Amino acid sequence: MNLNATILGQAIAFVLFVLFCMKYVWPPLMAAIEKRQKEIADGLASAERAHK
Amino acid sequence: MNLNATILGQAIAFVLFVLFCMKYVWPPLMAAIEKRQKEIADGLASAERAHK
Amino acid sequence: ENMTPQDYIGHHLNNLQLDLRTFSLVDPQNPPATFWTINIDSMFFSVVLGLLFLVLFRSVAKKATSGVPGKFQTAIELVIGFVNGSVKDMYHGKSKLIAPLALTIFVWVFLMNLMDLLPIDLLPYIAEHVLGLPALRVVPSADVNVTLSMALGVFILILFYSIKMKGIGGFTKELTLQPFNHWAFIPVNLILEGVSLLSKPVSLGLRLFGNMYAGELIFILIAGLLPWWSQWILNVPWAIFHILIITLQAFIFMVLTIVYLSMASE
Amino acid sequence: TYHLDVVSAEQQMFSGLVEKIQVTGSEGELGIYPGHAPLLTAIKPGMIRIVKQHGHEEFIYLSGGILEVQPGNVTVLADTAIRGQDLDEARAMEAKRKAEE
Amino acid sequence: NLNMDLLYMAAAVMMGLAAIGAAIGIGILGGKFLEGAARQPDLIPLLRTQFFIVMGLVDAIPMIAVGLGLYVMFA
Amino acid sequence: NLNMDLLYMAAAVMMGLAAIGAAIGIGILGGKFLEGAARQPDLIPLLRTQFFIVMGLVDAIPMIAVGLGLYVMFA
Amino acid sequence: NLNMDLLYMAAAVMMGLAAIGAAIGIGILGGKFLEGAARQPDLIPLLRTQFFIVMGLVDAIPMIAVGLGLYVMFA
Amino acid sequence: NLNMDLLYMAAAVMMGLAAIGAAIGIGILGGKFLEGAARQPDLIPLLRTQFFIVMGLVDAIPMIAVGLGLYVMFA
Amino acid sequence: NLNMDLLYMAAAVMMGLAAIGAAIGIGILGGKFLEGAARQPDLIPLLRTQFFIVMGLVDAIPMIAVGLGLYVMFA
Amino acid sequence: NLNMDLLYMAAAVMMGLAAIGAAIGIGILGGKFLEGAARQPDLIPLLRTQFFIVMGLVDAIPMIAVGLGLYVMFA
Amino acid sequence: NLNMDLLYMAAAVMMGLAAIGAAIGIGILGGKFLEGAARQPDLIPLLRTQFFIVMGLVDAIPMIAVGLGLYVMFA
Amino acid sequence: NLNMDLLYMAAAVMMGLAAIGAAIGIGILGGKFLEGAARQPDLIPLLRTQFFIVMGLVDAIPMIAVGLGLYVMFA
Amino acid sequence: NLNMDLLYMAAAVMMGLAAIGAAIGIGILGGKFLEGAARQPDLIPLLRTQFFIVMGLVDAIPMIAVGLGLYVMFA
Amino acid sequence: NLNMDLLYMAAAVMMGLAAIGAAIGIGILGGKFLEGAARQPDLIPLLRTQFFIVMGLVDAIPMIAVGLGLYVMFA
Repeated sequence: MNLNATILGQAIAFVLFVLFCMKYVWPPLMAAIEKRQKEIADGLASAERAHK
Repeated sequence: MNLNATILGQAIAFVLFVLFCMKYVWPPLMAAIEKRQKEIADGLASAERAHK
Repeated sequence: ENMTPQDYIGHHLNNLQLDLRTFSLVDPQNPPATFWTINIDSMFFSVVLGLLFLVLFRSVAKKATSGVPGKFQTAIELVIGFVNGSVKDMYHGKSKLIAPLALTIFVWVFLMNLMDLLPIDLLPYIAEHVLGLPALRVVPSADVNVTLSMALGVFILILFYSIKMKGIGGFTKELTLQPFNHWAFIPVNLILEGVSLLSKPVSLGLRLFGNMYAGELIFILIAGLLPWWSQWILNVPWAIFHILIITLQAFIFMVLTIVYLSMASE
Repeated sequence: TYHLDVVSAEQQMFSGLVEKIQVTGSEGELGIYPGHAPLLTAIKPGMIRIVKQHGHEEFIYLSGGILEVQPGNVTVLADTAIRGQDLDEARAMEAKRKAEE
Repeated sequence: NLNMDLLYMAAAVMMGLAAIGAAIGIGILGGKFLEGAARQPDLIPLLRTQFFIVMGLVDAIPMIAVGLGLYVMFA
Repeated sequence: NLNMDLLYMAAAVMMGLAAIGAAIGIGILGGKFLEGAARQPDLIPLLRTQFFIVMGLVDAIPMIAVGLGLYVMFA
Repeated sequence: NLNMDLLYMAAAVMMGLAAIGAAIGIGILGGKFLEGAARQPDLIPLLRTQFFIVMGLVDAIPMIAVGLGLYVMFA
Repeated sequence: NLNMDLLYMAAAVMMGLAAIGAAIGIGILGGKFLEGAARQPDLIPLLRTQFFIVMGLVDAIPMIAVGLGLYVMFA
Repeated sequence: NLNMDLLYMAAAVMMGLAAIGAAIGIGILGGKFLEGAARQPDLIPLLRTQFFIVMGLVDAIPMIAVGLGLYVMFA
Repeated sequence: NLNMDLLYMAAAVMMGLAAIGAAIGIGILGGKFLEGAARQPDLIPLLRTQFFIVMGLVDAIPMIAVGLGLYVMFA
Repeated sequence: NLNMDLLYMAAAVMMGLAAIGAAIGIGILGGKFLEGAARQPDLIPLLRTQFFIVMGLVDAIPMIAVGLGLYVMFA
Repeated sequence: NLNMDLLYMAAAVMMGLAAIGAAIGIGILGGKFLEGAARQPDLIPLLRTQFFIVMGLVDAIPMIAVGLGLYVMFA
Repeated sequence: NLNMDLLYMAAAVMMGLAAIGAAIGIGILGGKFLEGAARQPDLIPLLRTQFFIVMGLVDAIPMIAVGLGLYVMFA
Repeated sequence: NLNMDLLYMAAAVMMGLAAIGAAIGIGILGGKFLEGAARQPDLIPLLRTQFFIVMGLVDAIPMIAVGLGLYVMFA
């Protein structure tokens, strides 16, 4: 049998695997990061005004 | 499958990475966290006597 | 190239061992002549993954601040959030070692498993057809000896922490009286409670290995048996599922480590 | 021992600290030992058995009501007269009859 | 010789047992989810997300036994 | 003796156990669904969509196991 | 010739498992439907429809195993 | 000659499995009828009609498997 | 010879499975009768009417199985 | 010849299925009696009569199996 | 002289099935004893004597099954 | 030859069945205890001592199945 | 030579029992976890750490049987 | 000779059944543990202590069958 078909198979699969990840998995990562990052911004705002 | 000397070889590699992150990575990170947790606490604490 | 599908499949199930008596690499045919025959591919990938965690983290560990973190630093301190959040409630003693123990297990175990999604034939090609290497496979955890070395490490730690924090005088009482507590049962008691202890690390080693061994084998079969169009549509759903497995096994090993030790010492 | 109160809307029937009781719940008999689980249920008309602390066993008739339990404090919200949807519907008709007059 | 097809009988037992193990164990889990979902319907995501954790492990072991079913069918 | 008839027997046990696993698992799942319907008639078009998503996780291992038995009808 | 009895032991196990798999599965489902009916009589005309939806899925997989029950009589 | 008594032995297996399927399925169904009936006996005539519908679906699939058991016994 | 042993072994599984199927089915159905009877004892005579009627449905399928088991044992 | 050993296994398997079917069936039945009996002390004498009546139905078909077990032990 | 190979097998299968039947049956019963105890601990003396009375029946067929297991094991 | 090879088959399968019984049973009885403790924790000592009495009877039948399992392993 | 094939078979049955044992056990345990979450959604992170204390023990014995199943595959 | 595989498979059956007994016994014990936690989280630190004692017994018999399964592999 030919094996060269494995190059097309594994290339196409890995692209589509990234498409699912980027559109559904990177957003929750970045959003839990943004949600965590906000605590420093609130903490600095509340500490600045309350030192003032 | 094969019972093998890799079980000793990995014991040496594991302990050295544990020591790498224990004595040089975790104390710096967790001190920066707990020092931030304190700093934000001062903001509410300052205002706590400011109005009261 | 005379590799029949069954034979092509064989080369991915075969390791790249040394032999210390002859100081030589194993070819794809010859057997392990002795115990002293380390699996070079599993170690080589396992330590490079270890360094790219330790280097990235130590770069940020030197630089972390109480202000707004850098975005990359934010993910590091967030995974420190998950780690510290688990440690923070399941552990109650003073010990330092517990937290970095759990951290270095979680992130390093994950790194081994994340490499499995990497295309199954690609990197063995640069192994064989570039640097002249008779075999490869690209998942450290799919080789039993790494999982046993870490799980027997935790077994050492179970003995060590438990004896440290209650001594032999009570450790003997627990290991012999339980579960029926009445003095005639003691000899039969210890048999059951002994092998119960040894079943704890074994549960770590087998479960972790088996999922990543059986993970890679499906990718071996996907590559070996099928035409290109049917390789991509079968590989996509399997990647979605293997995401979930390679994360959960890292999380389970972490939690179980802390729980197993906590159960003995606290 | 636990603090029990048996009360009704008009008057408080009984109270104090108690070793245990036996009560006819809507589904069946229940015994409140010291520190029993949280509970809510309706209770049937009849005698209920009290054993007050220091063992003074007693009978209280109740025309029904609600039982609640939590480990330190327990109470029974007793009704005064036999309650039935049919009987209350009969009273509702009786009430209208007066309105006409 | 028959020997290749005796292994087909081995894989048949192993995969069928896996199919019971999978679909019963998730059917128990899914039943408690759907009954709960009718009683607590705002929070069906919060149930769903945790449900998929349990589903992951429940299917993982029958996936191995089906794998060994694939393996032994090829021998 | 029986080489071809034993692979047909291998598909018999495999196709039978696969029928059990599926049929019970979605039977339990549907039963707990019908208690939700019998209690909360305002939720039913939501609940049905949740029923199908869970049922999309129930049937997979059975649907593999029938596959290798039909492949043994190719064999 | 011995091949004939191996078809019937195959045919018996395929059909017999499939007969259990369906019969318990709809039996369980039918029990939750009846007390749902005992709770909520005006829903029973609705619940008749809902019951039959789940019945189709519980049949679908064993229907494969009985179909092969014909093909082993064909064999 | 081994053949005739194996054929009837396998046919009896197919019958015996289907008899448990039927017996347990109406047993489980029948429990939810009797305990529901005990709360409100005026429903028991209404509920009996509902019993006979649900049981009517349950005893389709086993009664086929017993009918094939008699058809294999015939010839 | 095999032929006597296969006849009585076929009969032993027919009675063995019919013994489980009926004993579990009546045991389940009876447990729901004993719970209901604790609820209200004046129902227990009314409940016996429904218990024996519904037990006749449960009994009818296993009673085929033991009749055919005995007929094939005698034949 | 084999006729001694097989008959013990023949009585052993049939006695095993009878032993399960009995002990589960009254185990289920007797459990619901203890729950119902704990509900209502007035009823425990009344309910005790019903426990024995219903138990007599469950134990019949297992007794046919263990009776035939002794008959085959002797014969 | 093979025959004692099945004589060790016949004792093992019948004791194993009786070990499941007994341990599940009183195991189910013993849980309902504990429910009744926690519901009314003044009746743990009455429910414990009752539990012993009921469990005498539950083990009876398995108690004969272990006795035949001893007989076939020694002889 | 075969008598000693099958001696391995018997003692192992007897203990496998007894390990089911002796662990399902006190798991069930374990869940009702751990619930009863969560109900009435003043009676965890009283329930635990009560629970030991019930457990000893559960174990009694399975312990003898290990006893025979080792006696066949020794002899 | 049959020595090879029957070793293949012995792994496949041992594997299927371990797959069923794990998949059902954590399915049951996970179902009560999802009931707790739907009842009490404030505590779900606390319950999550409880559910994983228990889940590892359910897996422990089935994973040993997988370890022997893979060794009898490997050797 | 083949007798070497049948003594190995004897370990395989001992392991297989013992793994189901221990897995489900721990799972039912664990499922009711979560119902205690679902009502009352302040109890769960107590309840982990009593759970581990009761779980200790659930292992006591299956762990014997585990070890003998390991020995029978080596011997």
